[PDB]
Amino acid sequence: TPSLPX
Amino acid sequence: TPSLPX
Amino acid sequence: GAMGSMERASLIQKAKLAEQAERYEDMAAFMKGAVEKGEELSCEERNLLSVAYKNVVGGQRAAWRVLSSIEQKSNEGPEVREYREKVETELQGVCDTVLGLLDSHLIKEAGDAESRVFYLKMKGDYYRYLAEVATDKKRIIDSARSAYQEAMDISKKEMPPTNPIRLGLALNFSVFHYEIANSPEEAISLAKTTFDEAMADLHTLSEDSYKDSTLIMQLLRDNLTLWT
Amino acid sequence: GAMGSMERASLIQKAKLAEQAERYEDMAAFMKGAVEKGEELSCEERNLLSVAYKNVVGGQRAAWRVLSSIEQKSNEGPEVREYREKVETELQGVCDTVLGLLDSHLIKEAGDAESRVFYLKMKGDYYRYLAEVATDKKRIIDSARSAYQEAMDISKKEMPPTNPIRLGLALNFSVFHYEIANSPEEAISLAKTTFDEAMADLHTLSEDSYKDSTLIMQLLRDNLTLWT
Ligand SMILES: *N1CCC[C@H]1C(c1ccccc1)c1ccccc1
Ligand SMILES: *N1CCC[C@H]1C(c1ccccc1)c1ccccc1
Ligand SMILES: [Cl-]
Ligand SMILES: [Cl-]
Ligand SMILES: [Mg+2]
Ligand SMILES: [Mg+2]
Ligand code: NA
Ligand code: NA
Ligand code: NA
Ligand code: NA
Ligand code: NA
Ligand code: NA
Ligand code: NA
Ligand code: NA
Repeated sequence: TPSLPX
Repeated sequence: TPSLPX
Repeated sequence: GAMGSMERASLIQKAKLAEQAERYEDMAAFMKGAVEKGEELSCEERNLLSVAYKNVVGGQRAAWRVLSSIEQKSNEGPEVREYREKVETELQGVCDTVLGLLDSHLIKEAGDAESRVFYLKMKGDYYRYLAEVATDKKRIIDSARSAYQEAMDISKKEMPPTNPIRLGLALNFSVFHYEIANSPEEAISLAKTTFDEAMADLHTLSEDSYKDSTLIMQLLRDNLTLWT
Repeated sequence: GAMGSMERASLIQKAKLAEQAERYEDMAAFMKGAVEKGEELSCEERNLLSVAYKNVVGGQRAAWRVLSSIEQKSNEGPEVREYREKVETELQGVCDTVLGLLDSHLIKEAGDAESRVFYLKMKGDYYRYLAEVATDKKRIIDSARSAYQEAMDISKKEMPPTNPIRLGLALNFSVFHYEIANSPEEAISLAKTTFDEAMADLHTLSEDSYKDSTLIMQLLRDNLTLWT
């Protein structure tokens, strides 16, 4: 799952 | 100017 | 270390140049040098630290995933395993480096909720990356959980539900639940409650803060859509 | 070096894994180790060597261009210049490494036209990258020109005008003329004659060779469109 970028 | 990639 | 002779301000300036040049290994080394000057980091400096190491480990994790997938397909010579182990060890080394900076001594000097939550969220993230490759695994997972949980407790006490740091913490803790802890229902509940409580607080925000919060809220919703 | 204990075949295998993982610094170190085993490189191995170092220096050159542009804008403290110099020195080091591999001893052992032209084209490329940052500059430029020229002489004698290596050599020598030697008319003439002579020889090719040659021909045409 995508996490918080930056 | 673009050169030969790879 | 090797940055010990460079001024703090010059390290920060060069970290910003390194980001513009997409030289994230340099950026991380500069920010490591800046942290090791012993002073607390400003908000902007915390973001530089996070951007730098996030990009370094991001490349390592993506490489590790590629090599592990090949290694797994191969099981259905030693080179694939060896090279996967090489990347994994370098990845663990960067995680150990970041966790060492947080423990020496960013976290203990962070008294303001925003900086303390920021660093504890980072601690959870980097234990989570260690957990992704671990096969002490249970202890690593609980270290990530404990760091995220302390950050959650502070953020819910001290920061509005639309605060980007609090939203980003909740997003990543929910990913931890889904991807690491085998708790998809906890991940979904956390992301839903986080989204709904931020929605109800948007009316208090300026146009610029509205944009910052809703951007992260959309990522929460994206994951909920993937999960349901 | 540090790859001295690893089998040649394992180095090649790991170079291919590194490419799949987009770990080009690793890929280059593996291929350096493979070259330093002392055996000649196959066609596929030459391509791996080229892909690896091309991607490493490509990132360095793009970083250098970003920092030099900032440095120039700043001229209309020392950190910008210092960091530009840091990147420039690491870039020159990789160029020196590749040129050292070609001189020790890839070129002198390359007797077949295709391998010899391949390495001489690489020699011209990496002197060209050194020339991009040079301010010995004339000697560096003439080293690039001499390497390209020897490769041109062999390719025109020994290889069909549609051969991808010959086409790629001509494309990059024409870029050298336009960007380094301040000879835009020579660049245009070379690219036009190269394109026209390959066009007339396409009828001899299989479908697969046709695709390889026309891909490079389109890049020649792209540059001619940019230049005219
Ligand atoms: N990535 C870029 C800015 C910092 C970092 C996250 C983040 C770090 C630590 C705790 C919470 C979030 C971030 C912050 C604000 C907006 C987007 C991303
Ligand atoms: N980049 C990928 C394959 C090798 C390299 C060039 C090239 C190298 C040396 C001499 C001439 C060309 C290349 C070769 C064939 C097709 C595309 C690019
Ligand atoms: Cl390895
Ligand atoms: Cl520097
Ligand atoms: Mg259910
Ligand atoms: Mg004219
Ligand atoms: Na100082
Ligand atoms: Na093998
Ligand atoms: Na391991
Ligand atoms: Na508050
Ligand atoms: Na051997
Ligand atoms: Na300065
Ligand atoms: Na220099
Ligand atoms: Na021939």
